[PDB]
Amino acid sequence: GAMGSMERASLIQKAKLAEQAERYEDMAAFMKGAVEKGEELSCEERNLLSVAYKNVVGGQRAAWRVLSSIEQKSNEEGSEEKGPEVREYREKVETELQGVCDTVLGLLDSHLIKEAGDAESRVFYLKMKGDYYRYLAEVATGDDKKRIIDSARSAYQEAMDISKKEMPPTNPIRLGLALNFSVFHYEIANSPEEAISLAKTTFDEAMADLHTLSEDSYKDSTLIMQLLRDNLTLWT
Amino acid sequence: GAMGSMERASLIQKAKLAEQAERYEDMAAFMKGAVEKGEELSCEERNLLSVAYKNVVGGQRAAWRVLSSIEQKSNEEGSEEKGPEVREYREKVETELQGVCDTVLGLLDSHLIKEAGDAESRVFYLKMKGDYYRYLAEVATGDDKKRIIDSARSAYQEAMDISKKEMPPTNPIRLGLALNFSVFHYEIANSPEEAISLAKTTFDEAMADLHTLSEDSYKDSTLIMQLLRDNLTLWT
Amino acid sequence: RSHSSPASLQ
Amino acid sequence: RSHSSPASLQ
Ligand SMILES: N=C(N)c1cc(-c2ccccc2)c(CC2CCNCC2)s1
Ligand SMILES: N=C(N)c1cc(-c2ccccc2)c(CC2CCNCC2)s1
Ligand SMILES: [Ca+2]
Ligand SMILES: [Ca+2]
Ligand code: NA
Ligand code: NA
Repeated sequence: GAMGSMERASLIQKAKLAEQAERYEDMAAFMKGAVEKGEELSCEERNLLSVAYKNVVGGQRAAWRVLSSIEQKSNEEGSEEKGPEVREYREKVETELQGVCDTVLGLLDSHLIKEAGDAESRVFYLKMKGDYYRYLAEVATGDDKKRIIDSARSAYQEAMDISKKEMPPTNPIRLGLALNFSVFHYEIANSPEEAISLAKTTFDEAMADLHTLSEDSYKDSTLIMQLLRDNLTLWT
Repeated sequence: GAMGSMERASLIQKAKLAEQAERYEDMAAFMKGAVEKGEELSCEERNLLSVAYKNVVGGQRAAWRVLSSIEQKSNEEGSEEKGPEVREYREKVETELQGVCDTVLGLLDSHLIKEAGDAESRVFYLKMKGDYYRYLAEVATGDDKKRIIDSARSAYQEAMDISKKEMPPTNPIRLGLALNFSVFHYEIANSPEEAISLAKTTFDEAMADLHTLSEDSYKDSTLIMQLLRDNLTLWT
Repeated sequence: RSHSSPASLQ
Repeated sequence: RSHSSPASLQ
């Protein structure tokens, strides 16, 4: 790897600098190098990894959606038959997105997840696994679309089981996991009722646990609860 | 070049798609490939080239400024002496910026400028040459900083001479050239009085020529005139 | 259109 | 801090 000659601490420092500079491809390369040093990641380091790749894949997803919309318009009735270009370029972006997802899933499988024994780390990584299979599912067509979807579901389900046993209902990792699993149900798995049920149960069980929290933990939890509320409002 | 196997028209089509998708590195690669086909560029194609590289270098400039600020803080009196990382990473971004500028200047020199005989094209490319030497000057330190600055000045000056002979005072290329030359004077060449004079003379001579314009041309010209006004307000 | 979780958590 | 020209012109 191109980062193999750089110190772990230096990679982490440079990832923080790249975040400040909004240089998220750099940030992801630095954190990939940090992961490949072979040591477990701290909480802060896990967050840096997540921020970097979420911003990278977020740009690709936004571009893929613009291009997919143009492509489907060009297949409507009454549309001038352009050439292969729109499809080609949507495929180019799609292939780069899949590469980023495969890279993240490779880091989790080699060997972040198997070395994660604390609930906060293991749930964080398993949620990540679900998320990046969900991004693959967004662009998947049917051949292995079913198996991609079941791979996302499996990872989210394992994370949910641990989080319910090991974390309180207000824990922000638990909340973000349930939020994203609910989006999976609604947008990927064609299960809007499961999405709505999960979002409402999650919200209500967190609400009943807020009284145990400090002002700072209260702010973190209610932030993600509001996203659950926002989706319920969109979905109902 | 990786774009040598793709049709010119397809490269132009894909540059337009990438612009819609906000994929400006792709856009620049597509337009670089289009330029390397060896034909002159239309007005629209010149604009696509400019949009792509301006957005690419704009991201790099913004990142370089964030990093340069951090670096200079770390050299203040009373700052904990970190390691080489901030400098290293600012240098990384700086070297990539310089590469992008060198690439653009290479396209203009091989062979866009020498084949441009119409005023609208030749002024557009010479302004571009000035701009990308100005971006190089923003990060230049002193060794060839003087020669970079004089390279920017020379290109802008040649463009100004043509534009004054060949274009009306409201012409948007002429206006954007004078705007950018005035920024050069103010930010690069330590000549704020020349900057202010040029901005005010440009503005006033355009104002007196607006009466000749259609409503659509009026909107284009007054848009850039407002930038001249905005700078005068900042500078005085 | 659905909101998903921010990248950074607890 | 100074404004420069937009990328696209006439
Ligand atoms: N660089 C980033 N994006 C982030 C870094 C960290 C982090 C910093 C120190 C220790 C652990 C985690 C984040 C999570 C915190 C943010 C504040 N509220 C509570 C959780 S986010
Ligand atoms: N894709 C882009 N960014 C742009 C394309 C063109 C262009 C489109 C057709 C012919 C020539 C130029 C621009 C300049 C026009 C925009 C409207 N007002 C007058 C000038 S900008
Ligand atoms: Ca462990
Ligand atoms: Ca010619
Ligand atoms: Na594909
Ligand atoms: Na340098």
